[PDB]
Amino acid sequence: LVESGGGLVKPGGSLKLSCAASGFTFSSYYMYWVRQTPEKRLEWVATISNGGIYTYYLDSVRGRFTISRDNAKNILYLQMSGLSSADSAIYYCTRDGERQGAMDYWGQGTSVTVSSAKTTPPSVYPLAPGSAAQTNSMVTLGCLVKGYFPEPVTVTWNSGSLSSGVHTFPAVLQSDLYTLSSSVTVPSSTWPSETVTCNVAHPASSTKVDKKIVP
Amino acid sequence: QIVLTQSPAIMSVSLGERVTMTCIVSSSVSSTYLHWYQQKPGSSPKLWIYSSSNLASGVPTRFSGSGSGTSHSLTISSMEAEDAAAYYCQLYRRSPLTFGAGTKLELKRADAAPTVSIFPPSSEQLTSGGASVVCFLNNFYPKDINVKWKIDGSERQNGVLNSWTDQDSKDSTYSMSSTLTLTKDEYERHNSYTCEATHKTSTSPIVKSFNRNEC
Amino acid sequence: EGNCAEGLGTNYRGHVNITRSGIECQLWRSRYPHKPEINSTTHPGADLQENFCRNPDSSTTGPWCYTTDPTVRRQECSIPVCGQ
Repeated sequence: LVESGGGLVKPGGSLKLSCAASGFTFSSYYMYWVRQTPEKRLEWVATISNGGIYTYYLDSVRGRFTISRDNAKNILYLQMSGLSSADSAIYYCTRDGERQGAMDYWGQGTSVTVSSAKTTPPSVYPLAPGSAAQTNSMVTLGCLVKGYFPEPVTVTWNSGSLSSGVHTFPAVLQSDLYTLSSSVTVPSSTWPSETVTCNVAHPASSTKVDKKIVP
Repeated sequence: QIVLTQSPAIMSVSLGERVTMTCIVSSSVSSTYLHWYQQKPGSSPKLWIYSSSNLASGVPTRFSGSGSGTSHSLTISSMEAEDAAAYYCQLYRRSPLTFGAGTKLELKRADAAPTVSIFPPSSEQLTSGGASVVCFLNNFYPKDINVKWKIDGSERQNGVLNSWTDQDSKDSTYSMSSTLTLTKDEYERHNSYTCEATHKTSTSPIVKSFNRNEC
Repeated sequence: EGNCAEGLGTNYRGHVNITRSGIECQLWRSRYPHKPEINSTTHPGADLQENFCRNPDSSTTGPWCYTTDPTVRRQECSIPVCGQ
């Protein structure tokens, strides 16, 4: 039915992670763990039986991962080790289901990655349009959210009020630092009148640092 | 058996057209051991097809499963557009189990010219110790773009960072961003910046200029 | 010791999937295509995992597995005999 799926970014070594799964009976269904590398590729990572009787693993996963579950507490667990650079993936905890080794109920999905670039707040900069960029009463502006770590960074304008035309370009690393950006098509009838802030909420550093755009 | 290969990588199918996704496995030792999924852009995967032609719960009735030997293919024939997702082919094979390579189903719409506007560096950005001219491109359907950056008429291929976005959920378009990690002394030495956008639809490049005149 | 069996197979906890007809088995934990009348919930003592040829009910034909083919619910699996 429902699984929680906690976890976060770990740059050094092993990570402790788990999904709290409840709603059905854990005495009748196998549990499955699936990872998805950022290159949209899934490699099934181990799976546990109706107890701890028989657990599986992949060729590169044997001896590093470990799957065990607690039936009484209704929680499913997964421990990683030797998380190399290629091991970054959006993991998913999944219910066996549908028989024949299928994947019935996938968990929420936790993003896990490794990178030794050290965590930094988004060095947010406003991106105000040029003097000659104001034409036809239709103006664009943005937020050069550069040099942050370790993603995701949630940029919303007007505290979510102006989400009509916000794009969040997937960040591409320049030098071990994701630099996303945003673009909002705020109408010219309100940009200089009612200022449009750039509320950037990086969960890692837990900041808001909204930057009103100065014309 | 044991392993599994998929085909193709990327598809861009339209609305209301029959669609297939082969899965060339080695000899298909069990024709009822192969399953498929989807992964909508930002989501957890959801089972669609389990053990060849037998849908899971809630699957649209437009799916199908072949697989009578060495080749397993779906046949989605639906009028709705929500089917845009990354479908993955999985054949259950115990320890050496492998997923597919991904058959990401993208969409197809009328070609749109990018809405482009270069953004000068902000004053606080300059005082930080660097400048980053950003040339946002928005609202264009085709995915092939090679933007050229010109500094006083000289090509500046190095330092240009291109960031692509996943397919738009609402209007089915793409978004593009190009940045330069310029330094102030190099920024100060020159005087003019022009970002040239070359698109499949527009034969002549769509270029606009940024001249250091006013902020 | 699990790789050798005598007569009808209640002691085989082996690995073979292939039947005498060249047909694979269906997982012991799976109700599709065959709903296991005997499954890994009423006889946990036996080692019924994935689609291995296992005989838990002590049937005279030999070690069997719920055959993947919808036609036949159970078929035997080729094996030598333990201890000559």
